[PDB]
Amino acid sequence: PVTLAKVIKVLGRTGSRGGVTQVRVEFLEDTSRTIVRNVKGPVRENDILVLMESEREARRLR
Amino acid sequence: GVSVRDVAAQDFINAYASFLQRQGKLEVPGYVDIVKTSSGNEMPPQDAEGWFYKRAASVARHIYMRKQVGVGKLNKLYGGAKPYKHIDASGSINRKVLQALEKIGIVEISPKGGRRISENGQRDLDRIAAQTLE
Amino acid sequence: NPYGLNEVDDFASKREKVLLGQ
Amino acid sequence: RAWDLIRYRNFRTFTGTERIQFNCLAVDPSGEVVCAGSLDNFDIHVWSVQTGQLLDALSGHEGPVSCLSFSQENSVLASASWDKTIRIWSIFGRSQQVEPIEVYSDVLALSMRPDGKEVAVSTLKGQISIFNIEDAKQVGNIDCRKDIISGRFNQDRFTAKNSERSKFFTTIHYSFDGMAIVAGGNNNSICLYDVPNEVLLKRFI
Amino acid sequence: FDRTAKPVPVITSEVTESLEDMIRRRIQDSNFDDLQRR
Amino acid sequence: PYKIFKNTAFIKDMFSSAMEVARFEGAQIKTVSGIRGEIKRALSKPEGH
Amino acid sequence: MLRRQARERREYLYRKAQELQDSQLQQKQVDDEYAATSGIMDPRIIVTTSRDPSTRLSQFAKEIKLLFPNAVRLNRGNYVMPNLVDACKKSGTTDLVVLHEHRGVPTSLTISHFPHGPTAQFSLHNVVMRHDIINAGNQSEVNPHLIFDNFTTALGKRVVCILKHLFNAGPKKDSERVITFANRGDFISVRQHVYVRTREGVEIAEVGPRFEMRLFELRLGTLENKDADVEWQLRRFIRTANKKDYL
Amino acid sequence: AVPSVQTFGKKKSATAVAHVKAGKGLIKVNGSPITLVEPEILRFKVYEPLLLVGLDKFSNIDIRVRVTGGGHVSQVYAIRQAIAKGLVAYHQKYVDEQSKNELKKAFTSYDRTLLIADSRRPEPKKFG
Amino acid sequence: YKLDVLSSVHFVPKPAETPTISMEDAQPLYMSNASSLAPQEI
Amino acid sequence: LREKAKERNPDEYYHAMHSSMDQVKLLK
Amino acid sequence: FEVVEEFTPVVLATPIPEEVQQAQTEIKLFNKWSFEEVEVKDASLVDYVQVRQPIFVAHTAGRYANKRFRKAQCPIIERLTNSLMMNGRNNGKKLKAVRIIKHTLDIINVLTDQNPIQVVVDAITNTGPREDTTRVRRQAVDVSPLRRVNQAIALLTIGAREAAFRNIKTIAETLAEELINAAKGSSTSYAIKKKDELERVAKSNR
Amino acid sequence: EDYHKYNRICGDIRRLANKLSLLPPTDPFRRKHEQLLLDKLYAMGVLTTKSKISDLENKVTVSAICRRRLPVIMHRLKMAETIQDAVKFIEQGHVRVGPNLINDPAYLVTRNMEDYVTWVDNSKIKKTLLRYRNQIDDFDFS
RNA sequence: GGAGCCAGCGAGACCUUGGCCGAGAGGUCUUGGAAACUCCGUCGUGCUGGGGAUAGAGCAUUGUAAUUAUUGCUCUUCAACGAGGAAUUCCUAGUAAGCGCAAGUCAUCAGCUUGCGUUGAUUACGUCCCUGCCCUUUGUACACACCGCC
Ligand SMILES: [Mg+2]
Ligand SMILES: [Mg+2]
Repeated sequence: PVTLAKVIKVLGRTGSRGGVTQVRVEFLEDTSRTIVRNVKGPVRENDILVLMESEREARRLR
Repeated sequence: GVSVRDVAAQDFINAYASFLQRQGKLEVPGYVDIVKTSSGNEMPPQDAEGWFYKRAASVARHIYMRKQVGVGKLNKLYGGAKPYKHIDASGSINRKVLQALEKIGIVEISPKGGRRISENGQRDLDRIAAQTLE
Repeated sequence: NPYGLNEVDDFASKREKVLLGQ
Repeated sequence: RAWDLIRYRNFRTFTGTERIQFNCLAVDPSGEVVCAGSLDNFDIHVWSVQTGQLLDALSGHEGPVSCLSFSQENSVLASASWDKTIRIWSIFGRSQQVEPIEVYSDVLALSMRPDGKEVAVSTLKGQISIFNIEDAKQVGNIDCRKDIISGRFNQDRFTAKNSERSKFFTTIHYSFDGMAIVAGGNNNSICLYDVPNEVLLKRFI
Repeated sequence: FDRTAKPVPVITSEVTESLEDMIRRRIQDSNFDDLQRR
Repeated sequence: PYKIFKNTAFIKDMFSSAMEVARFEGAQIKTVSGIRGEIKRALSKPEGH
Repeated sequence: MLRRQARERREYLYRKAQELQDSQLQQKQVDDEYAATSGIMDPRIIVTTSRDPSTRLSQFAKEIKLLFPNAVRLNRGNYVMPNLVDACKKSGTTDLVVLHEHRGVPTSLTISHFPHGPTAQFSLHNVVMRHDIINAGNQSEVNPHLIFDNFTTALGKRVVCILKHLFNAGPKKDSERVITFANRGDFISVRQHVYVRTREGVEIAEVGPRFEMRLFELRLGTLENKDADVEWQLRRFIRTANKKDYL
Repeated sequence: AVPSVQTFGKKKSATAVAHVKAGKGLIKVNGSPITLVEPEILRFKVYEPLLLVGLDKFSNIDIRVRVTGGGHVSQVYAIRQAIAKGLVAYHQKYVDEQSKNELKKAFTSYDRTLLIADSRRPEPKKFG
Repeated sequence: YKLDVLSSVHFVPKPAETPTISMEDAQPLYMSNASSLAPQEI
Repeated sequence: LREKAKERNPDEYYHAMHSSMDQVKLLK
Repeated sequence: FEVVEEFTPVVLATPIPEEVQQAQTEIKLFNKWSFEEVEVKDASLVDYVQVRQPIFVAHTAGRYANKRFRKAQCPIIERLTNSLMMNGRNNGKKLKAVRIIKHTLDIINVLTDQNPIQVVVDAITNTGPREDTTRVRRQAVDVSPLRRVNQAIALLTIGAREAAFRNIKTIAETLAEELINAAKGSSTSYAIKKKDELERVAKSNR
Repeated sequence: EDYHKYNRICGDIRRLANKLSLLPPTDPFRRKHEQLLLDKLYAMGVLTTKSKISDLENKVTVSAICRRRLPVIMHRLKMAETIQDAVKFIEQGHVRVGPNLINDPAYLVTRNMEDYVTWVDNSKIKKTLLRYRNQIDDFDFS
C-alpha cells in the first residue's frame, strides 16, 4: 500500500545536500498527521508526493 | 468559376499529367529515359513512363500562375542544391516541354519573349481543374 | 523656424548643411 | 519621506542621486523596502527603510512609470508605464525575475488584488484589463469609454460627444471583498464595476 | 624593402623583466592609478 | 589585379610562388595612380597570388 | 522613445563639440560621458562575442568576464545588433564588450559606452589565455588596483578614461590583485598579477591572460551606429605610419 | 463605399495584411483559399479563429490576406493574427460593440497571441 | 507660480503686535512633547 | 539621407498628405 | 426547451470541408482525438499532466521556460513533441516531431481501440519513478511530481529512440509500442524497467 | 503680438538673480536658492543646457519662452507647416501632450513633456497619415 | 525520384530578361542595366540504394604558346568510417543546436571574418551541503521592532 502527502512548507537553511529539498507534508488520509521528508526534484507547497513508507523520519543528508 | 489556384497543386498536376498521358498528343523526346533533369541529381526519374508528361503538368501550371515564363526561370525553378552551388535544372528538358505544350496549344510565345498561357490552354487547364474538384 | 533655433539645434543644422554641401 | 504616526515624526527621508521627481510610491508589506517611480527617469528607485540607502534601481521600462504596487501577500511588485506594457518583479529572493506583459495602450492606473493573484490596470483607451500574475495571462476586460460622463468645457469649441479629453480612468482600486473595482479620472463620473461579470454596478456624479 | 605598418611586438624576457620592474616599482611606492569614490 | 573588393584586392604576376610572397609580407605597394597599398597574405591557390 | 535617442544624440554631438573647444582654449577632468557617474555608480558590464563563437572565444570571453569585477557573459545566439544594444540599454548596463576571433584566436575587442558612446575598437596580438596554463587554479575577484604607464597624449588620456571606469571605484588599500595596462609604441600590454609585500620589497605573480591591444578606431556613438561620427581613427597607409606613435 | 477595414498581423519578419469587407463568406490567402495554405500540418492553426467564433459570422464578409516575409510557421501566425484582428475591427466599425467584446473575450480566453504581436524582445535574465 | 501656471495642464491657484492663533499643528493636541522622544534620545 | 530616414518622426503631417505602340500613343 | 443562435444555414463562398465544421463543434487533436474523456489516473500527477485545454496541433509557440513552473501548464502532447527532437540532426525540426506523433497515435488506435491520448497519460503515470537515490554510497529520497513527469517523458522518448536507432522498426512504431507497454505496465517497455530498477535501488538503500 | 507677460518673466528672473548677487556669496541659502532657479529653468526648457547665474541673466529671453510654446514646438516637430495652422489643430483638439489633451495654444511644454506631444488617437488628422503610408490599422482605431 | 514552397541584410567592358543548341558542363543570337522544410512515391538493417577517398576513360572552360596546367560535367572503380579510451571544454530562451544567403567598407579576415534571415528544444531557474572568491564581527542605523563584549 501507498500513501499520498500534500506539501505544506518547503524548509530552507536545512543544510541538505545539493539537489535535495527537505519538505513537510500532511497526509491526505489524515490531514493532521505531518511528516518531514526529503525530495529530489523541484518542489513547491500545495504539491502531492508519494510515500511507500510513512514511518521513516527525514534526516538531513549533508 | 473554377480555377487552377482553387485546386491543390499536387492534385492538379497529377490529374492533368494523366490527361496528357491519356491524350497521347504531347511530343516526347527520345532521351527522356536516359536523362536526370540536372547535374545535382544522381539517377534518372523512377517513373520513366510518365514523368515527362507530369513535368509538362508542372510547368503549364506555372505559366498559369505567372503570365510570362522563360526557359531560364524554369531552370532556376526546378533547380536545387548540390560548398553548395545550387545548380539549375537541365535546360534541354524544359525547352522541349515548352515546345511540346505549344504544339497542343496549351501555351504560346508571349510578347517580349517567354511563353504565355494560351486562352485555349487556359480553358483546358480550368477544365481539368474542375475535373479534380468534381 | 519662426522664432529661431536652439543652441543644440542650430549646431546640428550647421552640420547637416555642411554634409549636404559635400 | 517616512512618517511614524504613533509619534508623528519624519524618522527618515529618501532621495535619489540626481533629485528625481517622484509620482508614485509602493511599500513592501514587511515594511523594509520602499519603491518609487518617476516620469523622467524610466527607472524604479529602491531604498532600505531601516538604512535609507539605495539598494538598486529596477530598469527595463522604456516608458515613464505611471504607478507601482506591491502584493500584500506574495510581495511581488507590479509596475506599469506609458510603455504599453506591465512588468512583474520578483525582487525578493536570491535571483530576481521580470515578467513583461504588453498592453493595448498606456497604463495610467494599477491596483493589486488583496489575494495578490491578479492585477487590474486602466489604459488610455478606456479599458480595465485584469491579468493573472502567476500565469501572466489576461482573465477579463471591462469597457469604460461609454460609461464615462464628460461635460463640454465653456472654452471648448466642440461637442462633448466628439471630445476625447477624458474617457479613461486615471485611478482604480479593488474592493477588499475583491468582486468590485472603483475607478475615477479627470471627469465628472465615478464608476463602480463588478469584476467577475464585467458590468456597471453604479455610476456617481 | 620598407614596411608600411609598425611590426607586431614580441614579449621577450627582457621586455617582461622591464615591465615587471615597473610594476614592482609602482607598488613599492603605492603609486596606483585607480578610480576612487567621489 | 584580378579580383577587387573595395580596398581589398587580389593581385597576380608579381610573384611566382606563395613562398616568394611570404617574405614580402609587410611591404609597401602602390599603383600607377598613386594609391598606396600593402601585401596582406599569399593566397594558397594559385601559386604567387 | 525614438524621439529620446534622436534628441539626446544631438545634445551629445553638441556637448563633445563644446568640450573640444573648451579644451582647445585651455590648450591655448573626467570626460562628459563618464563625468556624471565617475566614482558614484559602479560600472555594469556585459561581455559577448560574435555569432556562432568557437569554443576558445567563449573561453576567452569568460576570461574577460573575470577581468572586470562587474561583468556578465551573454551568449550571442542570433541576436540582432540594434536589439542587443537596445536590450542592454534597458537593463542599465554601462559598457558592452564584443570579441571576435579567427580560427579560435582572439583578434579584436570592441568597447562601447552606453547610453551614447564612445565606441573603442582594438586589435588583439600575442593573446595568451589562462586555459593554456596547467594547474593554474582560480582567480581572485576582489576589486583590482590599476596601473597605467606611458599614456601622455590627449588621445592617451581618452583611452585611459574609457578603461578606468570598466572597474569599480575605491579598491581597498591592501587588495592583492593588480591589473596593469602598459603602453609601448601604441601596443598596450595587459597583465594581471597578485602580489605580496615582503620585508625588503614586493614580489608579484601573474594570473593572466597576456594580450597586446592597440586602438584603431574611436567613434562618438554606440557600436551599432555605423554612421556615428569618428572621434579618432588609425591611418596605416600614411608614409609615416611605420614610425608614428599616437598614445 | 463598401464597408471595409484593414489590419496587420506580424510574427518575426512575416507580415500579413488582411482586408475585411462585406461579402458572402469568401476567405483567401495570397489569392488562394485558406484550405490550400501550407504546411497542411499547421493548416488547422490558421483555421483556428474560424472555428472558435463560428463560421456564421464570416458568411456575411469577404476576407483577403496577403503575406510577405518570414518563414512558413511565422507566416501562418501572421495570417491567423491578421484574420482575428480584421474580424474584430470589422464588427466594431460596422456591427455592435457587444459582439466585439464577445469576440475579444473568446480569442483572449483561448490564446491572447491571436490578437497580440508575440515579440520575444531580448531580456538579459542575468542581472548586470 | 507663473511658470507653473504656464506649464500646468490643470488649474493652479495663486499662492497666498497681536497674539496669533495657530490654525494647524504638526502633532495632535492631546500629544505631549515628552511623549514624542524615544528612550534613546532621553 | 540615412539620418533623415533614421530621424523621421512617424507622426509628422503636411496638407499635401490628403491629395501597334504608335496607335496607343495617339489614343491616350 | 431549445435555444437557437442560427436561423439560416451557413454556406461560405470559400468551400470549407465538413470535417472542419465538425471540428467547429468540438476541439479535437488533429481533428482526430478528443480531450473530454481523458483523466490522469494518479492523483499526484494531476496539476502537472495538463490535458484540460484541447488543441488541434502540438505547436503553440508558447513561452514555458521563463519561470520555474510554466512547463506544468504546457500540454503534455507538446512536451512529448519537444522531447522527440534530439541528437542534433533532429534539433529544431518540430514539424517532423508532429508527423511522428500523429503516426504514433494512429498506430496506438489501430492496435488498441482505447484512446491514444489516454494511453499516453497512462504511460506517463505508470513510468514515473516514485522515489530515487542521491549520492552521499546512495540514500533514498522522494521525487517531486514534475520530476516524475519529466523522467517519464525522457525515459519513454529515449527508449523508443534507442529501440529503432538501428532497427527495421521506425520511430513511430517503436514509440507506439513503448507507450502501449508502459500503459499496460508490462516490463517489456524500457522505461518501466528503468523505473523499477531505480525504485529497487532506493529500496535497498532505504 | 504682445510680449508684456514674457517680458515680465524675463525681468523678474533678472531682478531675482541680481538681488541674489547682493547677498553674501558664502550664504548657503543663496547657493541653494540659485540651484533651484537653474533647475527650474532647465526643467521648463528655457535653458537647453545647464548654465550659471550670469548666463541666466543673458540667456533668458522672450524668444526662449516662445520657443517652448506648444504652437511653436509642433512646428519644429513638423506636425504643422505653419504656426497659425498649428494654432488651429490645438484649437481643433487633435493634439495631446502625454495622457492629457491641451486645447490652449498659450501652453508651453516642458523639456520632459516636449516629446510626448502627439495627435489624439481617434483624430482624423492621424488617419490621413497612416492611410498614405498604407499602415492604417483599424484595430488600433488609428 | 518527383512535385509544393516561405526570408532579411546588403549597391564606386562586365552583368543580364528572352530565343535556339547540348544529357550535362557549356555554347550561340538578341533586349535592358536560398536551404532546411511539406506531400506523394522507391528503398531498406545487409558497411545496404550510408560514405565518396584513390584510380581509369572521355566531353568542355580559362588563360598561353605550351601538346602546359586550370576549373566543371558523364560513366566506371568504391577505400577509412559501425557513435569514438583515459581525460577534457562550454552552456539557461528565440538560448543550445540545425539551415542557408549576402559584403569583404584603413586593424584581423579569402571557403576565413563579419553581418543577415529561417527552424528551434531538453534541463534548472533552488542551495550554500562539496569546491572556489569575497563581506562583517564600535547597530551607528532618525521612529517602531530585533540585537547585545568574537
Ligand atoms: Mg549556435
Ligand atoms: Mg565566426
